[PDB]
Amino acid sequence: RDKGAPLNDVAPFGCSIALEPLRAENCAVGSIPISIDIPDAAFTRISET
Amino acid sequence: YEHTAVMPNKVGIPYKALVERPGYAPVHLQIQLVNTRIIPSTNLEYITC
Amino acid sequence: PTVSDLECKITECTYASDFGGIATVAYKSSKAGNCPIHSPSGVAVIKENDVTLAESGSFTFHFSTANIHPAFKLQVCTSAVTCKGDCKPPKDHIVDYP
Repeated sequence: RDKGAPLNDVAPFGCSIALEPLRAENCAVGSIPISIDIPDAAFTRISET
Repeated sequence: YEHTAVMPNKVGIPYKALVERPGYAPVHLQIQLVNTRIIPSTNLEYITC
Repeated sequence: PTVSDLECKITECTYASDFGGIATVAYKSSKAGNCPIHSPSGVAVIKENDVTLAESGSFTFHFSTANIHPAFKLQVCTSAVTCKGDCKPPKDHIVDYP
């Protein structure tokens, strides 16, 4: 009510926050580059599609 | 085959990614970067209130 | 049969020294009956020693060639045909000699 910067409304990305050690929940970027090594068995076969 | 997928780390979006392959059939994923997690080591220095 | 107007084609798989290669085959012939099969010369072990043939039917067979992607010929008791497939093999290959 004599607030500085309310980071759950002004932390870049799209973040809103709870009580946190230093975490910014709910950010709308912060991109996690995921790379998967998928075994060929887990697929659907190309002749069964 | 080995399905890379980077998307914005955005909590509430099911981005429904695709393994492009011709050995086997392309198979759907959802690489949904749900909830921004950050969480480093911390130290409580002082409560204010 | 004279296995004429035949086709062996794409159906893909995962390829293994044993009998991992597969290829569906539109076996088409001018007679119907039994058919011993193997690639024109020794380059493959065919799981199915002999394959039945209808005239314009299709029967997938099993084989192993050596080729990871099996574009290996199959000499179907008069008439060779490429029994194509694009097959990515296992990641590991420590078990005894091919």
